[PDB]
Amino acid sequence: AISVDVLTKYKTAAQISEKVLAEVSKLCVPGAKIIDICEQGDKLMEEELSKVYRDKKTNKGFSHPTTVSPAAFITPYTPLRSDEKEAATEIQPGEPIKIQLGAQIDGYGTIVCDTIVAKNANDPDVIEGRQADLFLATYYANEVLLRLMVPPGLLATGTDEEKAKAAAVKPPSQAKISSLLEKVAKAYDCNIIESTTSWLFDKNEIEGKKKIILSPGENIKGEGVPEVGDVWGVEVGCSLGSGKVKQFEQRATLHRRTNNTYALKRPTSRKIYSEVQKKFGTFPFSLRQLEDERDAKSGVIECVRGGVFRQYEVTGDKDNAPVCRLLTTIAITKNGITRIGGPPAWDLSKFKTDKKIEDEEILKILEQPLSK
Repeated sequence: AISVDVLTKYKTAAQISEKVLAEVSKLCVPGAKIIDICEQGDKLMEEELSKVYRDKKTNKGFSHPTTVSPAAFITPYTPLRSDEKEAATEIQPGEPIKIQLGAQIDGYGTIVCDTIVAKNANDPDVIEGRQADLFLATYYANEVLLRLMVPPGLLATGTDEEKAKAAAVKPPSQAKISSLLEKVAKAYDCNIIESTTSWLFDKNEIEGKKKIILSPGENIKGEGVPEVGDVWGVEVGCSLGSGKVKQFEQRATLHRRTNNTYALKRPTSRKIYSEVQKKFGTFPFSLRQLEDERDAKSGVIECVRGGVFRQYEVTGDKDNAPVCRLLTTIAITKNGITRIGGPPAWDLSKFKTDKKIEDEEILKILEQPLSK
């Protein structure tokens, strides 16, 4: 069981992340410059952070930089101010924008990601066409995934014999999880984004010792099963295209410190390394967050080459089609699955399409509860 102390720190992080997410989503209007939004989000996060756990030397910070990703972007986007062309990128109207960010208290982080439609306050709320399909695929993929993560039998009802039959059912393989989510996307003629990964979280860790990898494809596979006591960053992504991923040309700015001990030779490497250890610890950060972009670009090179920073390469839809993503931080307890921190529920009434999930296996899963 997760202690009150730990659960409460995750929860403090979630409330901060959800509040910053809401403030950042309001800034995502057509014409807004992405770099301004990320900077403002990061600023908000720090303000919110300074308003809690003030007493004592309680560590705290970002679990994830504010990122704002256009239509076909998969890697969370957070560009440099000194990259003139990138830093002038503006929100395009009607595009699906991924906003992913998060906070961190005493090494317990919550990461959240919502996808919204870029628009002005007095634009219509309705989403239609294949864009409605893209969103609904992602929504239902998420609802299905979350239910596939409830440990077998935890919430089974009925006779003792039914309850025992449920608890003795093996946790679904990751291949089975994948094919079901693919089925969900297909009902909307969308595809799951290859290798979309959910990670176990732990103290100072957002890429823990268990992970679920959706539609792995080839020489890749996830390992580990969700258990009562776990906290997970649960992610789903869909594409109006094939759901294939490809490297784009924007500068990689998203990184995180690893636990590798490689000795850095270059002084700007060590300098940036120490700056990051102190501010972010082992949590993801954007190069734009560092004190000096020129130092950032110089030192990051050896840090990545040496394996002490992990670099998250810039990727986007291989077909250059729009993508949709959700990321929820959950807790698994006695009572099932609780969403500690995530995106605000979507009003399904706003989505307009003829498409519908018809597969019986999937509709049945959707009837299963997430918790008691």
